[PDB]
Amino acid sequence: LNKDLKPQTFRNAYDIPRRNLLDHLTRMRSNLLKSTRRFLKGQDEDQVHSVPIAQMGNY
Amino acid sequence: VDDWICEEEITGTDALLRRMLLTNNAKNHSPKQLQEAFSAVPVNNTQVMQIIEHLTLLSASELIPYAEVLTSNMSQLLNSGVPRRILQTVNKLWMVLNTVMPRRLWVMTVNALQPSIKFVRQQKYTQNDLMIDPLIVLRCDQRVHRCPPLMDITLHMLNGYLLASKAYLSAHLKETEQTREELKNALLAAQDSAAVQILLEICLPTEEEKADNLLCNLREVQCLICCLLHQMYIADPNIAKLVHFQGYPCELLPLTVAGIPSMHICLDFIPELIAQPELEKQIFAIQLLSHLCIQYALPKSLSVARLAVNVMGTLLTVLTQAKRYAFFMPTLPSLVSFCRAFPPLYEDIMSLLIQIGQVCASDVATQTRDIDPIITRLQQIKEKGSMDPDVQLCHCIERTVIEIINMSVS
Amino acid sequence: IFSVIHSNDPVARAITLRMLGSLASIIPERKNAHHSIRQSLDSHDNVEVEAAVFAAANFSAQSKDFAVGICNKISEMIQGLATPVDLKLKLIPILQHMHHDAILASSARQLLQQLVTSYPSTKMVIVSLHTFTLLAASSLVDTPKQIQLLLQYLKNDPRKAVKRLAIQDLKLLANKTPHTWSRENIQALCECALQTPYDSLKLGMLSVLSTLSG
Amino acid sequence: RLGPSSGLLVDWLEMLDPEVVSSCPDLQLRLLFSRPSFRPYLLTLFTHQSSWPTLHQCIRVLLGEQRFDPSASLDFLWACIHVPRIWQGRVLRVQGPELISLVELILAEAETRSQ
Amino acid sequence: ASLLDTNRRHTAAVPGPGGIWSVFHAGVIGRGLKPPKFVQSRNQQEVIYNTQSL
Amino acid sequence: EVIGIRQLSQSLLPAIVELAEDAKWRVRLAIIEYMPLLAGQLGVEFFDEKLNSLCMAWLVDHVYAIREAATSNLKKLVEKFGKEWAHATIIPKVLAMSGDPNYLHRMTTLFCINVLSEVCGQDITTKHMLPTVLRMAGDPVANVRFNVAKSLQKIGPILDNSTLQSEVKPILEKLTQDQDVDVKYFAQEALTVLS
Repeated sequence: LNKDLKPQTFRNAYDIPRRNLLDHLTRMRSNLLKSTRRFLKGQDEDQVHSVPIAQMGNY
Repeated sequence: VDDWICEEEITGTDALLRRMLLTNNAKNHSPKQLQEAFSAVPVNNTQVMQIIEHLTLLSASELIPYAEVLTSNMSQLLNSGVPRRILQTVNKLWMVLNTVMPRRLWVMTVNALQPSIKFVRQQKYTQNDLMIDPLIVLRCDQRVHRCPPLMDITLHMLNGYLLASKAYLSAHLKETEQTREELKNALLAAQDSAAVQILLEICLPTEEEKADNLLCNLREVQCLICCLLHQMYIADPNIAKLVHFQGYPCELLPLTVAGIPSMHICLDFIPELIAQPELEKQIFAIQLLSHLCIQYALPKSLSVARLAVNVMGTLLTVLTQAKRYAFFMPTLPSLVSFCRAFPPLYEDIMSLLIQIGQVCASDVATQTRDIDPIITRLQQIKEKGSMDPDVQLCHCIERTVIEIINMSVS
Repeated sequence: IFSVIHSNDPVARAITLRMLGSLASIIPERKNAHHSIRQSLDSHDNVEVEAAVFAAANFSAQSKDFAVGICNKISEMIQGLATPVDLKLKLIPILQHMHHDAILASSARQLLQQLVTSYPSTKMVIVSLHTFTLLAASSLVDTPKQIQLLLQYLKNDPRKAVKRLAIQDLKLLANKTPHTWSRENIQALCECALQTPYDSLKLGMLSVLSTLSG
Repeated sequence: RLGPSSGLLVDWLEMLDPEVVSSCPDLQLRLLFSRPSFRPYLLTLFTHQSSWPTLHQCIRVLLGEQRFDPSASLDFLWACIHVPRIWQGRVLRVQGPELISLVELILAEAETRSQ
Repeated sequence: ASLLDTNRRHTAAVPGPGGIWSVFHAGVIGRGLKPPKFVQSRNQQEVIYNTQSL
Repeated sequence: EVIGIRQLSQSLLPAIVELAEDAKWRVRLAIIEYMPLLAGQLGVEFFDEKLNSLCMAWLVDHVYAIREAATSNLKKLVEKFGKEWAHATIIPKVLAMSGDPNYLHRMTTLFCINVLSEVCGQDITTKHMLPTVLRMAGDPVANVRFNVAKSLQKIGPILDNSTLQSEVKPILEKLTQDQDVDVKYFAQEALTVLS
């Protein structure tokens, strides 16, 4: 494992564990179709809300 | 093509039987009559058959009005004691209707095979809903998983709706355009792999079934699912690769290896799967390779087996004690299969087994034990609890060596 | 075309078998195709088995060597208890192409007789009697006793469907080989027309007799 | 004798009894296995139409008393093994007395054939 | 049947915001619920006399 | 009131439907608060075609205020469109939430039943809603259990009086000896209110 291989679970189906396959499938489906007048980002809760602690509260 | 090729001629028996049985012009068998037959509380399957058997002579075009009758009323066919003739004929008529109007038929069939527990919420799925979420078809009544005709219906619908979802996703992306293509590809791969995993779980016995193993509805369902998975792996081998990188329970490994001819391609990505850092992926790769080697004994299989044994020997000196236990308990019976398939591996496998046994004996000597297999040292064949991991692994090494010897001497 | 028979996909194999059956007229006595049909006949994929049956029908129509090489295998699949009734129905019309040799035709006749006596279902007896009629028409040596057999089934068998098939087959034989009809055959047909109560059957036998009278 | 009309009665039996052996099992067991030209058709129907518990029950009562034709029973067993639904897309558990009755059936068939 | 049961649980109670259903939770903490880890205790008299023998 | 509702449906209805899925929940709260008006000025057919699913989509919202507002909105919707419409469109999608693994949604059905018993009448409350309320007494979450006690207290007046002692009373007696102190308290409060 490496530090730079941040799992793009929305962009790569190999990063999805078997136990998380169905709910994450639902999540990426919603992220794709429900993007009408919304935002088409990568995986929520990873690319965002995993900020470095130094930048966590840089108001 | 399976929906088209079934319309091809074989020997003209259907035409002859239609000409010589349907010309009696006793057209009393209306869909209403079939509905009344299905709705009889002391239901008579014999009378039900006397109608639907006559419907096998009908053309697809003239079978249209009966579709809502033999689809809506076929939740009843999941009940116990229903003859297999009735289900087979319903499957046949379903295929003859699938030839002519698959889309409406699939929608009615999904809406008909609902579990119907809280059926006041009769969830009436539309074509759009099923094209968005093809896994709806697998949320049917649990009895469909042991009804091979209705399971065959469900598998046809699942394949069709996965393809329809591919098309719908591409269309939706094009519409909403005025990357996203990578997101679509990942979504479709995840969808297909999820379908494969759900089908594989259907192939597993239930706890009730756990409480012949060849002559049962479960075997028929496993064969049907294996046929479908064969088709999907042929259509896209990347789906097979993704499914095996996800893994599935190892109890299905002999089943899938025997029942799916597409699995010879699994030898291509097994060296990649072995290289993964996850221990579970390597364990699955070892077990999959063992079953494949049992099935396809080929020089490429032998080379991959040699790579597997080398990897086992390598990480015997990389894994800690807990990791050693976790890796070698499931993968040690797999070494029996490599010995069965490839006698040239006898030297390497026995040398590896000696190394593992010596390491585990050292680990046993490290701490006080409730059993202390070091001092036993001379046990006979101890044929069959919450024991230490190290003594358990020692016993496992002994047992796999015994299995290797017995195979090579009987 | 033939390279696709080696595919692991049974659907591709089925399409290849159907193409080979469609191309049977320009490639009879092609040994690799014959072996492909024989290997796909005992396949475990129903679509492949159906395509193999269709191709076997075509190649038995075309080439004599395939017919003599396949007649035993077709017989063992038909009489085999593991075969379903539907596949048995699909397999019987292969026997109508066993007219290439007198001994082959006689063996097929014996097999069809065994089938009608041992599988007396309406569908099975109908397909078997039609196949026997076509085989007799093609071989034109068993045609008198085929007519006698059809008249026996017309007179004795009470099923209206079996009688209707017997009428259709006798009309086919009257159209094909009217000269082979004996006086006794026409007498039996006339008696059957006289003593039947049903009007549709009577109309059928009179259609046969009006064909004969011309 | 039911010479020509046997086919009509067999058709009616197929139309009436769906699972072949569901009502009055003794009579249908006598039909399938006993000292009948239409027997192989009914055996095929039973093999490819009856539910698996019914087939298992028939297997158990075939293998426990000379009451069954050895040839028909052995053919039925061999067919049940090689059912196409079991091998689509491509070995039986028996007990002591069951195996004893099976080898007894094989020996009985051999003795009837002799040489 | 973890994925089979999970697919059963994905039956949408309501049709969804726009005909498309998303799962309620953002994820699962750890490997789901922990096992109860039921304890067991033997007879106290037999414990006393095993201690006595030792 | 100025332009009527024909112009509202023509112009502003697609825009507000888009705002029923807004990121900020106060926008969705405003839309909920303005649903009774639209309902009262629109027919059953049009509302079912466009807005009924929107009313159901909010019951599973993350924000509790949205779920509460949607629950309270169901009362007005049933008041407007009658209880047959509720039995055909409202009730099945509410009952499905009772089987949900999240206890928030089970509590949401208890709140929905609280506001629905008043307007659905004696028969519907007795035969459709009550059996679902009673089977939740065996829930593992104490919150759902004492909310069941609260609901049985609240839907007591609008139930028929025959099923009180036979059906409601044994469940409350089982709940008043429960292990959780809050379940005991609310069960005994219900027992007093039942008299």
